Amino acid sequence: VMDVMNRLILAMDLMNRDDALRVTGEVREYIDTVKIGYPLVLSEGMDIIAEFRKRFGCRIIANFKVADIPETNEKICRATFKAGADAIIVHGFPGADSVRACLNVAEEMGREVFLLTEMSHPGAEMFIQGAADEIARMGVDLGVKNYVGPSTRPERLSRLREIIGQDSFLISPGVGAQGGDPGETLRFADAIIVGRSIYLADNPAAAAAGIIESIKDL
Amino acid sequence: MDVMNRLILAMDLMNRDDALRVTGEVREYIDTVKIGYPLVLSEGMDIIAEFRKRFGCRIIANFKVADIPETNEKICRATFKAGADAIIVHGFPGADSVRACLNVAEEMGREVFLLTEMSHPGAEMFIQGAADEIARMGVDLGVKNYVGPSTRPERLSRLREIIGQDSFLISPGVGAQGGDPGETLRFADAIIVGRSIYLADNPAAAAAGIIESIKDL
Ligand SMILES: O=c1ccn([C@@H]2O[C@H](COP(=O)(O)O)[C@@H](O)[C@H]2O)c(=O)[nH]1
Ligand SMILES: O=c1ccn([C@@H]2O[C@H](COP(=O)(O)O)[C@@H](O)[C@H]2O)c(=O)[nH]1
Repeated sequence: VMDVMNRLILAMDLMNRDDALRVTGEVREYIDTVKIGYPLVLSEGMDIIAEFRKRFGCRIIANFKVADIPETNEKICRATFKAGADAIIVHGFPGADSVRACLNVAEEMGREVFLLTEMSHPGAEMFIQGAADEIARMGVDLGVKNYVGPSTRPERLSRLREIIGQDSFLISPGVGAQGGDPGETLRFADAIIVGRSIYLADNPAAAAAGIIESIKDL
Repeated sequence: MDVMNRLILAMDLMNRDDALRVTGEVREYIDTVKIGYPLVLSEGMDIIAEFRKRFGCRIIANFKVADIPETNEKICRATFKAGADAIIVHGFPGADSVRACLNVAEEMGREVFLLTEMSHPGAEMFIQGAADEIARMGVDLGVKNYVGPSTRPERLSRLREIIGQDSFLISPGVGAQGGDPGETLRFADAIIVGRSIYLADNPAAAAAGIIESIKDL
């Protein structure tokens, strides 16, 4: 599995290239894995992935929450890996064929797929939560090795970890701003995803350092 | 929304030159183009303004928005800043995520299209069972634009029943995925067509052919 430094992944959702680059550079000594999503990509272009690789020695996870039909999912994954992303996040709710499409491209291109099971926000309780355990089981059956689960719901994250097993890799967003606790989340997740708590801080480096200090024993 | 010929072109080619050439070849038949991630991630968001400059067509961004509220807001802002007139949003993530998109759309003078049931086989696993409820959620939220499957006319009809005849409904899955143009228009206001047109030997002839088959509609 990817070796995430300090078990901490930066969710870089600033939409300004200059700010995104500045903040990421400031926390570079604490984090070697960065998650770039559509807020930044739709604002600055896919080349931003290239720029991050050039400026920082960081792995890139594209949080594109892929959720289209198989044919379109394949195109999205191909374009994303072509740009330099090490991995891509894919939604499981659209079904097995949509996920399989992403897995096929990842296999062909030598990259990885992370399957998003349950989401961390309140609305996730309406439809996703009830399908989450099955979505996770589906991922296991499809051979998915990397997963994304909610920090905001410890009990749900715990169940997801059981379903996927100890060998699977699990990362979890919702830490900080959304209410999730770093240490508690790491009881089940291999790494925590943190965005606003770090990038909106007056001193992002200090914020990252503080989070790492709180989980030093882990 | 007045869609010419009730036909929306799904421009999923991933080359700027080809995307522009093919769209130009069928411009006389359409005035509404749906641009998705295949083209945007390959050529950049500047392609939206380019389409408006060359064709003056309306642009629907098929971005299947499906993140948390905070991120959905940012995605909608970046999308509308690029010149998109409307954006497609997934309903499965819940009401708060949809509301976030509705807020930005209202602020920038745009429209949100709520995707309730998808057109591919995998949609039967989790989405289909929640589709009717997702549609009712849209109604409760004041959504007036929806997306339903051409591949399942009975499901598309049910969606129309739930949202009423005043709501606007567009439908993908026509052609390549097996959906029929005319049957789909019994329930949807407009059909979305991608590959049947952009992968055709003669895109213009393909578009003309589809329109001929629905001339009476
Ligand atoms: O269930 C999910 C899946 C993805 N994210 C993403 O993870 C990051 C969380 O950032 P923050 O709340 O720490 O600022 C964002 O990029 C967000 O879009 C969630 O928050 N929850
Ligand atoms: O349930 C859905 C929602 C969206 N699309 C999109 O609509 C277009 C259909 O294109 P095609 O099958 O006519 O080529 C594509 O852009 C695809 O991603 C579907 O096909 N089904």
